[PDB]
Amino acid sequence: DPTDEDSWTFATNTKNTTSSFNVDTFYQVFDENGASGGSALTLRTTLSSLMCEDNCVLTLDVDAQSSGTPVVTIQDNGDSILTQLNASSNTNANNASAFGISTETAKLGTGSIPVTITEQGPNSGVFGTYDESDKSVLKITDNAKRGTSASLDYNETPQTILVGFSFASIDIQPVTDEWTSGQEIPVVIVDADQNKNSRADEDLDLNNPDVTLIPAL
Amino acid sequence: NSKATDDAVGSATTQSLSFGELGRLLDVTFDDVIWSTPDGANNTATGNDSDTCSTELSNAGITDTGLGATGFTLVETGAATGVFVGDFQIPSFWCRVSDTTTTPYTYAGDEETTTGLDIEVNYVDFRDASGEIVEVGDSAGVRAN
Amino acid sequence: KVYSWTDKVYITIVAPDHNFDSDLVDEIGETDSDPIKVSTRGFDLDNYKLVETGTDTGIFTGEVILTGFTAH
Amino acid sequence: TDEDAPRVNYNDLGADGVTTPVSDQEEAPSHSGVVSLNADSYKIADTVVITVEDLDLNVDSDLIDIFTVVSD
Repeated sequence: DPTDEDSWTFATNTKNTTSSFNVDTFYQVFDENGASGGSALTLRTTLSSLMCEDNCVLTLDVDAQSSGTPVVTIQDNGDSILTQLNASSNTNANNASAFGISTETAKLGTGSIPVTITEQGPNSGVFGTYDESDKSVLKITDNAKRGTSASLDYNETPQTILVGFSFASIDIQPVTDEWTSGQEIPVVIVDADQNKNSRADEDLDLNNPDVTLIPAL
Repeated sequence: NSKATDDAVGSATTQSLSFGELGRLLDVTFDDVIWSTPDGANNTATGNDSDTCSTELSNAGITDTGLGATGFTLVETGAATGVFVGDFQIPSFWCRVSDTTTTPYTYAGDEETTTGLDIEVNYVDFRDASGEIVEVGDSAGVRAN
Repeated sequence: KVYSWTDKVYITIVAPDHNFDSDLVDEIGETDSDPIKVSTRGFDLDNYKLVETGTDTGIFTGEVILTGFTAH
Repeated sequence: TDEDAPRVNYNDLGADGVTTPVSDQEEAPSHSGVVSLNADSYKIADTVVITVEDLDLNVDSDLIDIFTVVSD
């Protein structure tokens, strides 16, 4: 669409081994405002006839090294309607195969990880998984292991999503030779592990359980 | 615990061949003995006292029971750099392997300090400059003050 | 050459042939195959341990504390 | 000062995967105050000016600090 914001939805689970299942592509299953915007209609067997040369297909591998702990999971945002179809207490939000779309369960049900992209501008050709609140569809799991990775593939060129930790450095910086009474001096912490969003500025708030560490005196 | 390539960098899938074990690429040893966690069916030895080596380590607060428990991985620095890096931290205590000829390994009954023992890493090149299998290594010493 | 009771002894064994690993501090005396024993008339310590000064030096050292007798 | 200097502690997850805190400290000394009078001799109805150089009396960096005389 040259006038609108284009929305696409993908079934990307490359380890769903059910005989009936196939990686597939769908058009306008959602709006740019995260509304319904119509049904999901197969495009997998027609992409050859629509001038697709290895460039219309998204695949994802949540656990690349098969270590048992999945690195990447999926979550709802402002440009999609994702639902946890297995709501059993026995599973948690780290199970990417427990999410699906409720209205379209034949091909986008439990398992078959649905991934949604939205056009950044009516006629740009640049798509993303982030929404306007900077909440991505793809999130790293809380129990993910250092060194392990996932693999996201578009245009038959895969990219690794590597999990790693960063050494921190804290240093009090006195303005002059002595710290005397009634003088503010800066305290600076450098830890990449607290930068959990590259598109947002983050505070170490006590009240947020998802800030793992806070400096204390 | 059911494979000869336990607590080593490689693959659970494996075979026994002339040059050695096919699923082994790298491992770490203290005093020329595989650094492995006391788990499986052959970890029931208590040593001098009535405490098994596995619970003996746990009372000392050690979670780095072997190479597999530190989360050690080899990661390529770039997409096509050809250089792989891993890291981990030296523990205060470790549990020696009594017999390596059984699967699972048989572990000793008493923990030992790592101080005064050499540390080694062994890499097995499936293809050297001629396309033949060779093993190469490096060594270093653990010290105390 | 002569000691006193409750005095501290240092032992230096210079045995280069027991430098098994060049990057490990080697231990002698703790095994049935390679025992050591420090003894006085009446009492002894068996399977005592001596350790290498540095990793490839080949010198082994230890120390024992004499204690005397409780009835004096 | 020294071992009692205020220190901030930050628990940390390292790149080797082990949890190792990082910390910094800065000493908070006290200062010897001096008080002075601008002149050595005054005359009747002369302005007399008193100054106190004590850094420890600054309790706020944003506001001017004031001390007043007691009438009770």
